[PDB]
Amino acid sequence: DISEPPLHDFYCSRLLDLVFLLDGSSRLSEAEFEVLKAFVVDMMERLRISQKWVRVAVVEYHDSSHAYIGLKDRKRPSELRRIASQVKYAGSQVASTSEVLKYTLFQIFSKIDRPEASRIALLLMASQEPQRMSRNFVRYVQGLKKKKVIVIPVGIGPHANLKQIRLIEKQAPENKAFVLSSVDELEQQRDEIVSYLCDLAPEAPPPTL
Ligand SMILES: [Cl-]
Repeated sequence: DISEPPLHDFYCSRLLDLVFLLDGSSRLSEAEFEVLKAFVVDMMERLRISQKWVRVAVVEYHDSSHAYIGLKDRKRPSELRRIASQVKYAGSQVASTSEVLKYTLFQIFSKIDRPEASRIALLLMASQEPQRMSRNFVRYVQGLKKKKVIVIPVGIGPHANLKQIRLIEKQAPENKAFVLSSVDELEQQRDEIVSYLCDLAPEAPPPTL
């Protein structure tokens, strides 16, 4: 038994696999990265986290991707939120969006054994990868598109890869971007982002018998 009641009245109770992808570069200071994690935790509090409802994954990406939470991890929501809150600051020279989308496509959504859930990757971006790393970027985004993995880029600050964000937006109509000036704007956009992605996901049918 690992179920927990909602903390808030605002609560997504739909069939959803939601992946948080966190920029691990030094474009975010340690303090800004704490705000980014607080946003992720705030969003998690507003999800009904359960294998039967909303599943979550949390990945920090630098030149490679490090998963802290996988969709299949059967832990209490509060423990998942604690894990997210403690994601270590990397401050890397490089954060590769191409590598983390590859990770999402071939490690997270490799095997679609939950066909009843919508699949969304929230790509929190504050930087630009070296162009040498981007050869397959469009191919991974298209691979995700074909598995109906909706990619929602959140561009934070002026160093965010806006060219890639626009590329993501054009691959699928549901791939909506949120472009923010700084991590301090995350809190005021949070419930709008939650509502947008909740609306994308299927409802569970009314309980019977
Ligand atoms: Cl009934």
